[PDB]
Amino acid sequence: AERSELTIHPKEFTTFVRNFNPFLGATNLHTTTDFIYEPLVVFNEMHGNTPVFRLAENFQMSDDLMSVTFDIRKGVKWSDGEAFTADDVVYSFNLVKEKPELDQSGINSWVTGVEKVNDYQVKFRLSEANSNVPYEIAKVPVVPKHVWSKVKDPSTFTNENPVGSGPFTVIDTFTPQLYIQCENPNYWDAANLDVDCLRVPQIANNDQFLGKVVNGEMDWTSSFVPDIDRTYAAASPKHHYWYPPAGTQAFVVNFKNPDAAKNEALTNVDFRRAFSMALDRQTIIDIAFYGGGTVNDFASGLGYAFEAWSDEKTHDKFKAYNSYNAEGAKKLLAKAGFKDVNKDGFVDTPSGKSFELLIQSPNGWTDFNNTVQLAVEQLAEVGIKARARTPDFSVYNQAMLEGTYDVAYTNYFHGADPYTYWNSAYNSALQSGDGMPRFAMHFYKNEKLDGLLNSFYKTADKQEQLEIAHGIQQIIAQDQVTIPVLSGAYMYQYNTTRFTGWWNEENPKGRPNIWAGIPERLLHVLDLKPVK
Ligand SMILES: CC(=O)N[C@@H]1[C@@H](O)[C@H](O[C@@H]2O[C@H](CO)[C@@H](O)[C@H](O)[C@H]2NC(C)=O)[C@@H](CO)O[C@H]1O
Ligand code: NI
Repeated sequence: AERSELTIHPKEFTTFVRNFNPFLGATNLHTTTDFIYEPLVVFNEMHGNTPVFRLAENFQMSDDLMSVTFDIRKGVKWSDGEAFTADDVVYSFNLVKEKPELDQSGINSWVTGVEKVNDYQVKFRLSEANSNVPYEIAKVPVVPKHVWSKVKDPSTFTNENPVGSGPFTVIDTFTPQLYIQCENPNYWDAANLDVDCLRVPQIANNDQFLGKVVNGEMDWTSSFVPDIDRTYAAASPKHHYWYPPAGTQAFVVNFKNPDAAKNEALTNVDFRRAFSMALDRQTIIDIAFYGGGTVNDFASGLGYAFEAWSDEKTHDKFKAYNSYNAEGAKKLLAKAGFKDVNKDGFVDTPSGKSFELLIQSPNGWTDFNNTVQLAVEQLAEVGIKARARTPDFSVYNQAMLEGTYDVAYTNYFHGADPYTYWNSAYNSALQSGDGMPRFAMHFYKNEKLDGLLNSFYKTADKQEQLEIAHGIQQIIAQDQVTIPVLSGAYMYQYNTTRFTGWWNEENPKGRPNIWAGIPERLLHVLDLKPVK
């Protein structure tokens, strides 16, 4: 026919609401970052953070590592025809500093100010030395000053008719069950783009998705698929996948729970170690993930992808509390004083109050929902009372930000080194702020761990970063802050019916996933060519 439509699935929803504000990650559509608002630079995390220069053509840190200058590409246009300039970068950083609810990554902890040098150069000043700061700066969306500076309230603006810098800005069709986002008519990198539109169908959960993917309806996806070789891969020789190793998954407990009895259990080190010993991590991997994961027996969560970074003395000291041992969990509850005093057959708190733990995972994430149900059975076998909850993602996330939940099962982002995990999962600076994600929302606050995390990139010296890692690894392991379970996979399925050029095990160019927060998806769509 006359245009290519590439069918993708970045996020499950029951109905689409029209919201393309790139600062509102808890309520927007997940083709806004990258595809509407292109970054300054994309770093290829699977390949050493090798840079790909996009809206900026270069950057340079100062000698003292307290500032950085970015060079803006000349001849780039916004989708309405206006020039992209340093003014747009200065405006967007000043907006996130002034309305801190729009900071989704912690940038206001690192950047104190932003100066225009001229129309094509911007200078950033820092609170503290950070050789990794260009990677942090590239997370922040840059929007057009000429539109956003006239909006009454950017933190409530739904941006229904977006003006963007990236490959797909035109809202061709919008309905609550399907939308189609087509090529920016002034795209600066039009010569490299061979896809006309993204086609985004509404899919609520993994059972609805399995029906569509088995029937060949999808092109680019990253959902959990049960029994994948016998269901999806067996339906057609056009159906393919590639699952490179991803990050940690853990049970996270709330140290500020407002119920006195639950707070007494969750904040007790012995209780978190007994919870951890009750679990059988390899059975969770075999049943809930059909084998698609690796045990994580690091109290610190570090994981076997980063075994070369481990202090093995620390790993070996706490490994027994992160291995299956049901008898040991019963003995530890008894020594610590979690005794059944009300005769209901479950342990009560040291003060003698009865409690039950409510363990949440998101609606429709069936691999995580099954993991929690297996853990609730394992926990009952040592006398710990728990039950599963499966809230909608927006309610799951809000309950973490507000400190209203008991325990949550979650994964984390995965980087080129351990900092992406440790900093997002533990820095107390990421516990306050209405735009922050859920990952640090346990409310365990330790200023000495924060000092070590903040020191990791004060130089670029990797031998010193390995010693700083050993300190971080020891503090988290000795306090058993969360209960790590396994290291997961970057789930990804591609179809060769309508497009070619896909990344895969023989073409392993970068993280291949379609989710928001994987900025390499802009690089991967620039490699795709229609066959129909
Ligand atoms: C670190 C992180 O938050 N990753 C999120 C992805 O896990 C999530 O994808 C969903 O993962 C569930 C757990 O493995 C799968 O059951 C589910 O099929 C999958 N959903 C899709 C649409 O791929 C994505 C999307 O919710 O958000 C990432 O941020
Ligand atoms: Ni450890």
